[PDB]
Amino acid sequence: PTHVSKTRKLRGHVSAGHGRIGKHRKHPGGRGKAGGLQHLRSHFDKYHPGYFGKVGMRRFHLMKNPLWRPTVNLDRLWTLLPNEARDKYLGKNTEVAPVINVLQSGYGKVLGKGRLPETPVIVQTRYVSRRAEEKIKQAGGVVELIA
Amino acid sequence: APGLVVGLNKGKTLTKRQLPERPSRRKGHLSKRTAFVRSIVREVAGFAPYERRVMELIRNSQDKRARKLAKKRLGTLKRAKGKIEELTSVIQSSRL
Amino acid sequence: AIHVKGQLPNAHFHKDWQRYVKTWFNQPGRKLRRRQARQTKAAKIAPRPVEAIRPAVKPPTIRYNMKVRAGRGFTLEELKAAGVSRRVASTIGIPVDHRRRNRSEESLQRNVERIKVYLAHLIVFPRKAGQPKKGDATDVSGAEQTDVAAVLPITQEAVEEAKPITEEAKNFNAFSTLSNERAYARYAGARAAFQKKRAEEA
RNA sequence: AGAAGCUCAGACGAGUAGGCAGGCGUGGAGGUUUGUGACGAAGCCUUGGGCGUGAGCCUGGGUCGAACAGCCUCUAGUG
RNA sequence: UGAAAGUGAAUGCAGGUGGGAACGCCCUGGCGUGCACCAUCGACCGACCCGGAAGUUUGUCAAUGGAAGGGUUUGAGU
RNA sequence: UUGACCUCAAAUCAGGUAGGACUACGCGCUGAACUUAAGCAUAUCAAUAAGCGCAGGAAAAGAAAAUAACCAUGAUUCCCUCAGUAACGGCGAGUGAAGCGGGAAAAGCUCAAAUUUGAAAUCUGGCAACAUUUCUUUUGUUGUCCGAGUUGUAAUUUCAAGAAGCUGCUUUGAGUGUAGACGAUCGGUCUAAGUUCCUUGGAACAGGACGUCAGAGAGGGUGAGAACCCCGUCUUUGGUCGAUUGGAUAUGCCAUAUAAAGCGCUUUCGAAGAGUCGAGUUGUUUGGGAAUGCAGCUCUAAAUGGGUGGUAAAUUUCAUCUAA
Repeated sequence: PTHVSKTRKLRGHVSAGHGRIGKHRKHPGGRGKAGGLQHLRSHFDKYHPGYFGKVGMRRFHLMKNPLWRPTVNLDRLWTLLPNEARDKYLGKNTEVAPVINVLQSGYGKVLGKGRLPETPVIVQTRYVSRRAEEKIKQAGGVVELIA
Repeated sequence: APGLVVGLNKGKTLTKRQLPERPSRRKGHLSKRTAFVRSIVREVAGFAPYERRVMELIRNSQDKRARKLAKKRLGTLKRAKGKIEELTSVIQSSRL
Repeated sequence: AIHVKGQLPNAHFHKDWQRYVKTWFNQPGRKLRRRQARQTKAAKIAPRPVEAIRPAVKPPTIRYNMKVRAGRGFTLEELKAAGVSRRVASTIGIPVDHRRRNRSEESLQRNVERIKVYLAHLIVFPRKAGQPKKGDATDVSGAEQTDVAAVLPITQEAVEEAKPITEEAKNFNAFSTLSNERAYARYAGARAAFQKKRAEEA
């Protein structure tokens, strides 16, 4: 609100907490990001390096949708399934192997961080890492590419 | 590649259909009446001065000079080449 | 002049922005207005549903092609397959999209059975009461205002459940195939040039 | 023993610029108090009394004539 | 993570070491045990510098592809 | 010489129309500076203020010369998101979109380019008849003359097609009453209960006893805090009676399908907008960077041609769309 703020405690104090020797002036140091190479260089160099100059090549008319590729790791593949499917298939030897379509989960690539249980599993995806596939095949499952 | 995101025939394979030909795509096809009318108008009107200049250059066999002049007159080299082939057809037919 | 921690300020407020501030104090009022207009349309348009049937289409990008949404109208090819002429489809509440097309039999069938379900559940009143012509219903006493979504919702493709693992899937290096296809597509242009240059050289 | 309470002991106490904390006062909002009021609310005057370190608060007498306050929270064009 | 093309995180109980909250056992310590946090030594991922094993087909002699392995370089990583 | 026609004039000719005001919101044109960059010239302010023109109840935009690169979407507008992002910037200060996706709302179409050619089938006006009305104030119909129009008005076609053909099913009014019903509608009207006692007071609307009403204890007025004194409030999205309108319904009459239309196959044919597109250039604009749009000047196309695919060029493919 307003009643638990300052300017309710500086009522009576001259200068309102901005000092006498220097005062509260409008823009004594410049407006906005003015500086950065002339008199704000100390703050800019020590707290925002890399701010000035160009790095890299431009891309004209960039569109994010063709680049859309969220990634999921192996340690979340079984959580992508419903609880009933995990109960039916995790740790149980069956002729029919559970399938996870990570694309319907919102993922464009399956990454290999984490461990995967020993039960066989079918992973349907667009992209996959090299050792992500190695662990899936190690766990007895297969990776099928989706497009 | 079919059904593999990357490759040459990338993408999902879902049978195939033969789309009907849209009448708008027929635009650009030369019609019988249009060909007849344009022949009449060409006889009635003739050629522009730059068309005449190009035809003389083609007659004197400065093909590169005629091509460069037509590009200068029309703006693009594609339209220049089309005009050269149009005007050399006129030359061949008149010799016939 | 910027001495505190945090990111460098980026406030695009150097124009006369107070002149063009837009407030939403009429948000509840507009919501009630849209409700009243919707109910006015519902009562005025008779038994006819307040929303026309829409086709099931797929959004055009890799980010969204795995989903099914509602389209604008049914294509002329779909209407012909369902047996409805484009002249009567607009009259009986079937939108027409002359721009769309059926590049796949799957999209064609998807919307054809949608029209077939709509036609089966549609009660068409005779133009003159008591004189049923072709397509006209014989009884219209039970006519009601129903929801097209309830009668025919947009259905999403559901991934099949567990399936057996075959040996051709077992003997399939997914990562190597991905790398090989990417490289094959990358250098296909150079291969075409090399095959050309070889031909004239030979 | 309003445990957010009670109790015991020791050391200590200057301060501009400035920081922090707990309080006093004002207008409006929610709750509350069987709240005060034409048998005199609010306001105002006072060589009367009382409380608090203080911001302040209460009260006697006078004037006056229609409304106003305590507490818990909300808020601000609040000294 | 890199400018990008792209690639993309467990040798180990998700490692050692030092100090450490709380606990347990013993006679104040000792002994275990070690959360949190720092010091530090590694391991892994991406760049960078090498190294080119398969494998893919197209040029098989090649074209393309990148594995193991090494740097003590780097990242706003695991 | 008379005539026809063309062009250009006149009339206080017959009948119409325009201005001005308003301008919050709409479409344009024209167009700064203070300001910021700690100076300042590009830049920023700002495609803003001032100036000028022209609209409406909304305007503008709008049925792709649109996206995308997908398993593809599908007029326009607005919202959220994209996104403070791609990009532009003395790459400084700063500036800065779009496709997708979710929603609100949805609606589609009309000409030009066709020989009706066995029939200008088209239309303004004068006159006279009828009819009609929010209306003696409004809006038409039929007949008959004069004209307009072949230097092209109707019918038919709009690329999503279509047009001519080939049989064969299917479909059909730009109508008029009248009756009653069912809805909407400004408006005239209709509406419960203490003013009983005591105390204070100038006044009871206060305080206290005793009640009442309540689908009405909103709010006012009345000599001080009034549900019961008065207007109102609730019932009320309603009874009422007086006119209006709407979509159906009952039949009445008029209607020449001698017509028209959808659909289906064509061994077929398929007209598709020019000082415009495009190019160069100079300004001005944009986030558009080897020009994003617009404008001026110069040059000026084409016929599967022309656009566009956000790095200029030549070339070759592919999508998409079909401008003037």
